[PDB]
Amino acid sequence: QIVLTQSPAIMSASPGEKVTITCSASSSVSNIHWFQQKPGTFPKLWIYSTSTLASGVPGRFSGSGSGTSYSLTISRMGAEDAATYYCQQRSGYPFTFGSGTKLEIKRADAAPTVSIFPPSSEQLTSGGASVVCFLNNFYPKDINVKWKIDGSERQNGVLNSWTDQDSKDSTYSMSSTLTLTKDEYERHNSYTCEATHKTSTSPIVKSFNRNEC
Amino acid sequence: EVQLQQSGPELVKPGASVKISCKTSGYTFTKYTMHWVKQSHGKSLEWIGDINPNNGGTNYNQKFKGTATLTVHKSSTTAYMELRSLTSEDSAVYYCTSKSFDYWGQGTTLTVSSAKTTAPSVYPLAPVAVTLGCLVKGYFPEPVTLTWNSSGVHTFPAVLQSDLYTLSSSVTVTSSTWPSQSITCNVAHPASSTKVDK
Repeated sequence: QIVLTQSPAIMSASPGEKVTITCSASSSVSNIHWFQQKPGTFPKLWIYSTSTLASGVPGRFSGSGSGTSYSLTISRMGAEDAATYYCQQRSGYPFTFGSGTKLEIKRADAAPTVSIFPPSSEQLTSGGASVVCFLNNFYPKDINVKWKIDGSERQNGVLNSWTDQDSKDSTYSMSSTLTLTKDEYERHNSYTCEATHKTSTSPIVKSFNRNEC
Repeated sequence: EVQLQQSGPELVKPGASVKISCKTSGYTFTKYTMHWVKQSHGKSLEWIGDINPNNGGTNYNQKFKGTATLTVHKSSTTAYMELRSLTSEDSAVYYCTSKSFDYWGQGTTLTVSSAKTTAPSVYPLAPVAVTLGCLVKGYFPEPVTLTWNSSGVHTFPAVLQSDLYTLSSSVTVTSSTWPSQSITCNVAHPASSTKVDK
């Protein structure tokens, strides 16, 4: 099997930048094909036969390379251009794909917009209690969120989940959900979730008290 | 419009068999070879094999032979792929491709597991601009739809815990609208459940 290793695996480029993602084949191939897949969509033939641009593709995209090493190059990164680009070889059997190169847009470091919520009565009456925490619109994705219950860190029961970079402002949003029993809930008062992000010297704190805030 | 409409998402026992559909349109069905691609966890696209329509000529990846069985229906212009002896390792997204990988199918998401389907419990998230939220807790098959009435919406990807998925959604609206105007969150499926909230 002709392995196809892509390099780099993931990258952040600012708009208007020149990107060159490569593709190395383990054994020589004739052509290489490139695919573009955006999160939640199927792949799209981007450039085939190494140099040919498919219909729709912008002229800033170009394919080059020969025998063992090929490459895609974007003359100027566009917002639209963020995606994962796979290299494919059909010159041998079976057909193989590249590891993928994830493209992300580099932008201005932002701080998150934290919001805290207490268990809904519906949930509370159900027997469980989850305190949710939304950390909206930040860049970089690197962010640390800690749950503190009466000044005590809870590790187990926390459910984190980042979104894929926002198409409009190019930022990520987080969501941490600490889940405990109704019993554990009604015993502790100060619930705090703090984001130790890269824009914060001091962690962004959001806190609430179980009975009156 | 050339379109390859594949069948919907499916959940199957580790041992069960499944047959994915791919009914094509807008192009000479028989002029091109139908391909099937496997999309594992993340970024792992694998060529399972192909078949030549009308002529039924197959060509398989050595790895998928035995489990895979590509067949076709020249009349209904529908390709098929049967996957038998499924395991958790066979859970992924499945595409069919044509005109030399130019036309791709929408994809069929398959989950192989003994875990029982489960209707979710949706919870309204009010405070204590106005930021609000909706939490849908505990459903098993991964597909779920969250909308708000009908845009500061932020739906977060589902995360699986103890054979149950959990998804949240935040929407940021202005103070001069809420509560005078209701903000409801609509949730759909998991166990044929459809729920509206606040």
